Amino acid sequence: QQGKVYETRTVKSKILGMERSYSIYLPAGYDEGDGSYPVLYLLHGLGDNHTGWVQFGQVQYIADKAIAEGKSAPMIIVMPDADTVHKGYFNLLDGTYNYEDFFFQELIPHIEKTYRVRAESRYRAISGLSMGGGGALFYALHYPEMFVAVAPLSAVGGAWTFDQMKNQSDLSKVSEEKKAEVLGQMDIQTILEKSPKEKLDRIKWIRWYISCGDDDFLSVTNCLLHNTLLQHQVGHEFRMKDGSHSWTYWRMELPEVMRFVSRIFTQY
Amino acid sequence: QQGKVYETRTVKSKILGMERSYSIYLPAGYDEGDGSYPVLYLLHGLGDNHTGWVQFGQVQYIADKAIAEGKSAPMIIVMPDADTVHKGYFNLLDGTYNYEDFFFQELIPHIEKTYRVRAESRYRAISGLSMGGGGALFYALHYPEMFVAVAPLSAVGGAWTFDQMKNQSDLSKVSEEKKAEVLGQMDIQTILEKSPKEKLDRIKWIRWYISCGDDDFLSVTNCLLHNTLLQHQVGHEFRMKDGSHSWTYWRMELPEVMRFVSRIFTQY
Amino acid sequence: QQGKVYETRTVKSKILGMERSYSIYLPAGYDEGDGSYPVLYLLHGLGDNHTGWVQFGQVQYIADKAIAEGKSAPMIIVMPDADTVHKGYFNLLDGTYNYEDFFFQELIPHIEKTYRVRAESRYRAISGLSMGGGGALFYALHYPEMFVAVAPLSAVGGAWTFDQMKNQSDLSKVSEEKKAEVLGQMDIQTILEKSPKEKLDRIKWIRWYISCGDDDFLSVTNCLLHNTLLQHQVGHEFRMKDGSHSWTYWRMELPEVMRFVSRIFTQY
Amino acid sequence: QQGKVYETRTVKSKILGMERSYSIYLPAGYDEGDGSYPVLYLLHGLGDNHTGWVQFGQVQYIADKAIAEGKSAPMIIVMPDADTVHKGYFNLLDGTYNYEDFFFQELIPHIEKTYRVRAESRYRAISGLSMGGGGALFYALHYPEMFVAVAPLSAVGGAWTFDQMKNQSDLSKVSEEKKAEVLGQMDIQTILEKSPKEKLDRIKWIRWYISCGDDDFLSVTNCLLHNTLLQHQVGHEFRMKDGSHSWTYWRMELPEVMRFVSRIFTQY
Amino acid sequence: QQGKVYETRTVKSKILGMERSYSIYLPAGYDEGDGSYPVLYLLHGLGDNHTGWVQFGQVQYIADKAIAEGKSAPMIIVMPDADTVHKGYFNLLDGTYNYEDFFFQELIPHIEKTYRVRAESRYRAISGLSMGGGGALFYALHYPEMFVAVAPLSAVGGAWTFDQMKNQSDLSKVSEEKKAEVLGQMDIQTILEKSPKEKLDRIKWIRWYISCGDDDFLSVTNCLLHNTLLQHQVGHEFRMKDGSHSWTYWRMELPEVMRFVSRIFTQY
Amino acid sequence: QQGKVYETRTVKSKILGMERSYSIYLPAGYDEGDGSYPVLYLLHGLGDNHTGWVQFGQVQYIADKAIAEGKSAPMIIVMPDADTVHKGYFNLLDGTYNYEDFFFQELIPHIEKTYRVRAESRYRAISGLSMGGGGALFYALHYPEMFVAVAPLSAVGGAWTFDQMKNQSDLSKVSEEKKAEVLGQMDIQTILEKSPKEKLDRIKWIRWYISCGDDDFLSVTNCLLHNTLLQHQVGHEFRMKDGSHSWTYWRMELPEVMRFVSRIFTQY
Amino acid sequence: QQGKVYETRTVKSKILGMERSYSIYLPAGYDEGDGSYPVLYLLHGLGDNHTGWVQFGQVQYIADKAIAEGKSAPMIIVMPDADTVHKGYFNLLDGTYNYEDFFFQELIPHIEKTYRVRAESRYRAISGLSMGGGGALFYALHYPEMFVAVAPLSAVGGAWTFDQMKNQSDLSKVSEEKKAEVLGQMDIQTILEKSPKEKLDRIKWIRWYISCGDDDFLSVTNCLLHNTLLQHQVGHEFRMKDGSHSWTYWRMELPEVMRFVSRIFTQY
Ligand SMILES: [Ca+2]
Ligand SMILES: [Ca+2]
Ligand SMILES: [Ca+2]
Ligand SMILES: [Ca+2]
Ligand SMILES: [Ca+2]
Ligand SMILES: [Ca+2]
Ligand SMILES: [Ca+2]
Repeated sequence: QQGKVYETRTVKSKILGMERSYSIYLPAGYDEGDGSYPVLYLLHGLGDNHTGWVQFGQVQYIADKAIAEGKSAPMIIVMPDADTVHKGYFNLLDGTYNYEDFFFQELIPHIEKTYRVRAESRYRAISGLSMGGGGALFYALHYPEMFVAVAPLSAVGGAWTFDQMKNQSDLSKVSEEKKAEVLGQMDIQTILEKSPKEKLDRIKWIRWYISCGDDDFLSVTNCLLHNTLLQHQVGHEFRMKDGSHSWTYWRMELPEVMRFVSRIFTQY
Repeated sequence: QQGKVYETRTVKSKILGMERSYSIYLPAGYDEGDGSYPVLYLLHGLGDNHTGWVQFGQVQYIADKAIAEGKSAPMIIVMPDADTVHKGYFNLLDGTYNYEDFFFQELIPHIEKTYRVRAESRYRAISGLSMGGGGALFYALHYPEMFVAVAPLSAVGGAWTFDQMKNQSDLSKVSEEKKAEVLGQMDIQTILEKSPKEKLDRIKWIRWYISCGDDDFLSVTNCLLHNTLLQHQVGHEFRMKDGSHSWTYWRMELPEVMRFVSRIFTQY
Repeated sequence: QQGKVYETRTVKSKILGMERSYSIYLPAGYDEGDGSYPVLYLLHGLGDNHTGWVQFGQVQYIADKAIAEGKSAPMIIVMPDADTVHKGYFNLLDGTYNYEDFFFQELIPHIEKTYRVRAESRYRAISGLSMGGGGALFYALHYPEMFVAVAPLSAVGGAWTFDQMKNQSDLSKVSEEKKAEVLGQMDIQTILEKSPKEKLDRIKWIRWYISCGDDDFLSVTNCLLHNTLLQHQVGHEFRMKDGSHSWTYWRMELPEVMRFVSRIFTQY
Repeated sequence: QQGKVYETRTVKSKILGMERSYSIYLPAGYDEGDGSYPVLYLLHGLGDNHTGWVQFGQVQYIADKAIAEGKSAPMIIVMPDADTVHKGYFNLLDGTYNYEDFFFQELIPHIEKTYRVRAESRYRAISGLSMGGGGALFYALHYPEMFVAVAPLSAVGGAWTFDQMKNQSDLSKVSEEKKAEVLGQMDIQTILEKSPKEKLDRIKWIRWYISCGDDDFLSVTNCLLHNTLLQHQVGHEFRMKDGSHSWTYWRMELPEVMRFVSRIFTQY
Repeated sequence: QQGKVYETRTVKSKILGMERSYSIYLPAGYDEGDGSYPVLYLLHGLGDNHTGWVQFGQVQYIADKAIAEGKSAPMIIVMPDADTVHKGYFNLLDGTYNYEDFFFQELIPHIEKTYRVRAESRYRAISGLSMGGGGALFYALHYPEMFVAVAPLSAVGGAWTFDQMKNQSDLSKVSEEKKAEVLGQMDIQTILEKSPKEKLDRIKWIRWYISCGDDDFLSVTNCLLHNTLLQHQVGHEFRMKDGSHSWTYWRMELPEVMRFVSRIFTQY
Repeated sequence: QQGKVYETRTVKSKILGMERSYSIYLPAGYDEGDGSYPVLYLLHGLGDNHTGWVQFGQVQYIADKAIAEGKSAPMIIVMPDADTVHKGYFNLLDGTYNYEDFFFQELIPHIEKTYRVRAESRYRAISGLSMGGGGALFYALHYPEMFVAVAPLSAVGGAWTFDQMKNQSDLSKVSEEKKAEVLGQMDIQTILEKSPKEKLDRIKWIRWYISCGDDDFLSVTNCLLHNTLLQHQVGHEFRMKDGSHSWTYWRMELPEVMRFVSRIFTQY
Repeated sequence: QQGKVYETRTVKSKILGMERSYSIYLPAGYDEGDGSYPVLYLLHGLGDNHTGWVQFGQVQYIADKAIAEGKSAPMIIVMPDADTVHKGYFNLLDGTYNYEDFFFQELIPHIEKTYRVRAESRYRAISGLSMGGGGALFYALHYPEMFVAVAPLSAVGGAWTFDQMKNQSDLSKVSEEKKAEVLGQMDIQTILEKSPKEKLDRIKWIRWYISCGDDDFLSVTNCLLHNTLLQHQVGHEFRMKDGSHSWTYWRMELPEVMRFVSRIFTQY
C-alpha cells in the first residue's frame, strides 16, 4: 500500500567537494523480494530543494495512489538538490561548480549502486518543473543516450537557463569564446540543427511529454518549443491544459508523467 | 430527456437567391412552456454540410446528455449549410456569393424569428471545426459585437481560408486592389493591429476557447494563434489535447464547448 | 420529472397602467390532478428582469431536481418583473409608480386566481438576491402578515434601497416630510422599535433565512443585519458562506431556500 | 428510450413476382424530428425468416440498449425474409428465383423510399449469421460499391452456399457451362484473383468484421477465410471467441457489430 | 494482499555447466501456514530473459490482483531464463547446450525441492509468448505426461523454432540425418501422426489454451495450428482477439491464463 | 418500461356455456410496432381466481422488472379463472364441466386470435402454483405437443387432483369403469409407462422446471415426482429451495420461471 | 484480513498406531487476543485426503471472504485425512482399523487441546461431500450428542458406505452376523426406528442442512433421505439446487454451510 521517502541522505561528491542532498521515494514492497526497479529523476524549480517534490509535490501520496491503482508500475523516484551553494542544473561558466557533471557522473551511479535499480537507459526517465523542466529538457538533449523518456513540465527555456548560469558565474574568468560555446549548447534550435546524426537520431527516439498550462507565463515558450520540435521532426506528446505556474498544475501532472514513463518502462 | 433535430428546413435567402439549408437542435422541453433559449452556431468543415454535426458530430446524443446531466444549460444549436453551391463561410471575391452577409443579415434574424431565441449577443456563441473553426474565428474578428463566446476547434488559418475563397471565385473579374483588401481582412495580425479600438476592445471582451489536438497537422497554426493573441493582449482559453484532425477529437470537444458557452450564458 | 416555465404572461395592472411581466415555474404534475400548491416569490437584482432567475438562476433545472429528489416539496415559483419602466420594488416618492402596491394588490391576487395556489400566508414565501434581497426583506417587514418564510440572499440594505427610490423619483413633487416618513419605513431599526406589538410579534414569528458570501461587498451589511435582528430578539437562520456577489452563489442557495421554505410549508 | 419493430410489412417484388416480407427496427425518436439514418442489413440463417433476428436475436432490446448507452449511434436495422419459397440469398441457377437481384434492385430502393434513410454506401452496412453470414460476405464481394462495412458472423463458405443454390434449383434447365460460371462467382479465391483493380480496391476499402466461435463447426472455414484475406492483403478485423453455433454467440456479437458499423457511419 | 518476486536466485545446472537464473512469484500468504501450491511455468520471448515477465509482464501486480479478486486461486509462477549463453528452449543439435534437458531434469526438480510445491502433473501448467509460446507448445508435445494445462500465447511455429536451433548450432558438427530427426520432432503434424496412442491420448487430455491477436504477424500460423489440432481431434480453447505482437496483448492474456489453469488446478 | 394488465375481459365458452374470465399481462411496447409475442399461461391455486397472480403474484411489477432488466425477453402472460362455478383445471367426471377441453379448444385459440401471439408450441409455456402446478403438470402430460416449457411450482399430485375432481362431480351418473379410466389419466406413473412412443418422446423433449419449498407440505410429493421422472428418463430441472407454501415463494419463483421459458423462446 | 491453513500437522493415534494427517483453517485474528472459537469439521470425498478441501475446496479464500464480509462469524475448520492406509470414515469390519473411534476419541480431543477451541457440542458442527457427506450423516446419527449442526453435501447413503467398508475389510475373518449388525448401524431407517427416545430427541434437536445438485447421480438418494427424515419427524433444511457431483457445487455450498452453522453457534 505505502511506499516511503528518505529526505536526509547524501551523496559524497568529489566533483562538488561536498555532501549533496537528495530525496528518494521507494515503492511499496521495495523491502520484500529482491528485484530491481526503473527510476524517474524528478527536478525541482527555482527556490526549492530536494524537499520540494516531497512537501509541495506530495510525491509519496501521489505515487502510492498511482501505483496501487495500477495507473503506474512501481518505480523509484529520485529528487536531487539543485539549490544548495548554487541554484541550477548546469556547469557554471567559471568552472567552479560542475553540477551537470555531478548529476551524470556521481548522482546516477550512486543511486544505481545504493538501491535496487535497473541500471539501463531503457529504465531511466527524467522530469521536472520550471527551472527543473529546462533541466530535464537540456539534460536529455545533451545526453540523449541516458534516458528513454523525458517530461518537462512548465519548462523554462534555454535563454533563461543560460542567463541564470551567467549570473551565478564569475564572468571575469570566462572567455568570450566560452560564453558563445555554452550559449549554443543551451539553445534548442542550435542543438537540433547542429548535433551529429547519431545524437539527433537518439533525440528522436526518446519519448517526450511536454506539458504547460495556458495561463502560465511560459505558455508561449512551450508553444514555440512544440513548433520547433515538429519543424525538426522530433515527435512528442504536447499538452496545453488549463492552469498556471502553480503546484496545483504540477501535482495534477505528476501521475500523468508516472503513467507516461511507466508505459515506456513496461512496454505496450 | 431528449431534444430533437430538424435537418430539412430552409431559409429563403435574398442575398444568395435561394433556399438555404440548416440543421437545428432544440433542447428537451422546448415544446413545453413558452420561454426562449440562447444559441450556439456550430459550423462544419470542408466537404460536409449541415448534416455533418448531426451524423458525425452526434449533436443530438451529446447535447441531450450534457443538458440532462447539468453539464450544460439548455440551448438551441444551429448548424448552417456552407457547402452547397460553394464551400466556405465568406463573401466570394467576384461579388456573386456573399455568404458572410447571408449568415449575419438573413440566417441569424431568421432563426430569431422562427424559434424561441433570446436575440441578444450575450446569448449568442459560435464554434466550428477545421474550415468551420476558421469560419468561427474570422466571423467573430469581423463582427465581435455579435458574439459573447467563440470556440474555434482545430481551426484553419486565414491564408488557407483566403486561398480557398480564391479557388471558388471568378478571378477574371477580380481586380488586384480587391485581392489585397480582402487578404488583409482575412489576416489576424492585420485585424488586430488596424481595427478601431471599439472593435479591438470587443474582441478582448469575447470569451474565446481555442482547442486543437497535438497530432493535428494544424497544431502549429493554432500554437501560433495562441502566441499572437497573447502578443496582442487577447486573453483566451487555449487547449492542446491528445488527438488528431478527427471526429473523435470534435465529439470530445463538443460537450466542453457546450459547458464553456453555457457558463457564459448563465453567468457565474 | 420536469416542471415548466412560462415567461411571456402578464398581469393587467391598473396601478401601473400597463401589462406587467412575470415568469412562473409550475412543478411536475401540475397538469394532472386538481390540487393546489404553496408559492415562493423569487425576486431578481438590479439590471435583470423576470427572465433573470430563469436564464441565470436556472430555476427550472434546479427546482425540478430539488423536488424530484425530495429535497423540496412541490411548489410554484413566481418571478416578477421589477425592471421595466423603473428598477426596484417599492413605491416611488413622486406617486407615479406604486410598485409595492402593485405586487400586493395585483400580482399576488392575479397568481392566486390564475393558478392552483393555496392562497394563505402559511403557504406563501418570498426570497430574492441583491436588490431583490432587500425587496424580500422590506416586503416582509412592511407586510409580515403576508408571509410565513423570508430568504434574503446577498441583500442590499434599506439606505441603498431608499437612495434608489429617490433617484428615480421627481423630487420636485416630494415634500421633505414625505422623505422623512418613507426613510423611516425603509430603516430596519426604526421598523423594529416603533412597530406595535402585534406587528413585531408577526415579524418574530416569520421564519427568516439570511445568506451572504464572505467575499461579497455586502458582507458587512448582512453581518450588521444579523447583529441587529439578534439585538431585537428576532430569531433567524444566518449563513455566511464562501462566495461573492455572483450567480454561482445564488444558484447554490436556491435549493437551500427551497428546502427551507418547503419544510415550513409541510410542517415538521 | 425504446425503438420499435415492424414485422408484417412487405415490398412488392416484380423480380420475384410476389409480396416479400421484411422486419425493420426503427430507433428511439425516429418519430421526433425529420432526420435520416444509416442502415444495417441483418441476415438470418437457414430455417429462420425475417422474424429470426427479432425473436431469437432480440434485436429490439439489444439495439435499444446499445443506442441508449451511446455504444452505438442511432441506426435503422432491416431484416429480410430469405426463407419463403426458396431458402437462401442468391439467384437460383434455373433463372426462376433471382433473390440477389431482388435484394439490390427492389429491397434496398424500397427501404430508402419508405423510411428516412441516408441512401449512400457510406451509410450502408450488412451483417448476418451462418447462411446469412455467407450472404453478407458474397453480397459485398459481388457488389462492394454498395457497402461501407460488412460483418459475417459464424459464416458459411462459398462451397456450402453454391451447393445449396444447386439443391434449390431445377438443374434440368441448367447448362454445365453456367454451373462453372456461378461456381467461380461463389468462390472467394476466384473473386479476389480475377476481379479488376477497381473492384479489388473497393473490397480492400470495405471495413470487414469477421467473427466465429471456437467451438463452431465453421471455425475452420472462418480461420481459412482469415488466412485467405491476409494472403490477398484484404485488411479486416477477425475474432475467434469462446462459443458455438448458437444464438448466445449471435446475441453477444450483435452489439459488437452495431458498435463496429456505428463508428464507421459517424467516422472517428 | 501482496505476493513477492525473487529475480536473483539460481539453480546450479550440471547439464549446462553453470548457474542458471530464474524469477519466481510467490503468492500472498506463502510465508504464513505450511501448505503447498500448484505451479505455472511462464516463458519469455526472444531477446528477454527471466526479468521480462517481471518488468514488462508486471507479473506481480497482475497475479496479486487476480488472486486477491478470486479470479485465480493462489499459485507459484516460475519464469526461467532462456536467454543467457544461447536464446531458446530446446537442445542444440551440436550437443553443446541441452536446455530442454535442463528444464525437465534440473529446473523442475529444483523448484519442487526448494519451494512448497504440489509436485504432480495435475498441478503443473506451462505458458509463454512468441518464442516462449512455441517453447510451451513443444515442451508439452514432447512430454505431455508432465502438464495438465498448456497456454501458448502468440506462439511461433515449429519451423521458426527449428530454424533458430540450427542458427545457434555449429552445423559443421551436425549430420544430415540428425537434422532430419530433430525437424520431425519440431513439426506439429509429425508428432500427432507419429506418436503412439498412449502419447496421443495424453496430448488430447491436456487442457490447451491458444491465443493470438488478429493483427499479429503470427495470426496465420496460429489459425493453421487451430485447424491442425482439430484435424487431429485435439480439443482446445482457441482465441483470436484484437491485438498485435505486443505486451498489451500478453498482459491482457496473463490473468486469463491464470484463471484457465487455476480452474484446472482446483477442479470445477 | 411499463406493461399493463387487463383483468375484466372474458372468452365466450360454448364448452362451458358461459363467459369465462382471464387476466392478461401485455409487455411494455405491446402498443408500438406490429410484432407478436410468446405466451406463458400462469395458473392459480385453490381459492383464488384470475386476479390471484395479479394481486398476490404482483405479476405486473415482477414481469415489468424482469423484462426491463433483460432477465426475460418480452412475453404475454395469460392467467385463467379456474375458480368460478367449479374449482380446478380438469373435465369433471359427470361430463357437465369440461374445463380442460375449454382451456385447449377455446381459451388458447381465443388468446391467439385476440392478441398478437406467436401461435406455435415453441412459443407456448405453462406454469402454476399448488392446484395450478398440478394443472400445468398434467396439461403438459396430456397434451405435450402444445408446450415447449412447463414450470410446476409447489405442485399438487395426481391423487389430490383426482380427489378434487370426484368431490365436485355428481358420482351417481359415473360408472366405475369411468372412474378407473380417469384415475389412470391422472396418475403420472401410468401416463409415463403407458403413453405411446410419440407422446412420451414429446414429454422428454419438453423443458421442465419443477420447484417446491423444503417446508411445503407438498415437498415429499415433489421429491417423489423428481425421482419418478428420472426413473422414466425424463430430464428436467428440479429445485427444492428454502420456503413454504406461500406467496413469498411463488413471487420469488415467477422471475425464475420467466427467465427459464424466455431462454427457450429465444433459444441460446 | 486472511486466516491461514496448516496442512502438514498430525495427530498421534494410538488407535490407528500411526501419525494421522489433518488440515486446519484458523480465522483472521486467531493470533490476536486469547479467545476461543467454534469448530466445523469438514470431510473430503473418496480419492482425496486432507488437502482436498484446501486445494479444490479453496477453503482459505472462501472462509476468509465469508468471515470478512460478516456472512459467517469466525470459526476454525478442521479437515481430517480419511484416505491414508484405508479410505473411509468408519471402523472396518475386521477390527484392524477403527477410524470412527480415532475421529471421536483422538482427533477431536487433539484439536481441542492444541487450538483455542470452544470444546462443547453447541460449538461443534460437521459437514462433508460425497463419501464425507455420508461420514457427516452417520457420525451424527451414531453420536448425536457430539454435534449441534450437520451438513451432508451430495451425500452417499448407508448401503454405499457399508459396501465401501466391506471392500476394505479382510472378509475371511468376518462372520456373517457381525456383517448384519453393522449393516443396521449403517441404515438410516433402522437407526431412526430402533433408537431410544433420548437418542431420537437429540437427532431431532440437531440442526441438519442437506444439499445436493439436481443433476447429481445421488439426487435420488438425497430426495429419499429428505422423505425418510420427514417420515420420522426429523425437521431439517433441504436444498436441491442446480448442479452436479462437482467442486463447483461444493465450493458454492461451503459459504452457505458456514453461514448456517455460524448462526447456530452465535444464536439468533
Ligand atoms: Ca486558462
Ligand atoms: Ca499525441
Ligand atoms: Ca472567501
Ligand atoms: Ca471453446
Ligand atoms: Ca485488429
Ligand atoms: Ca426450510
Ligand atoms: Ca440441472
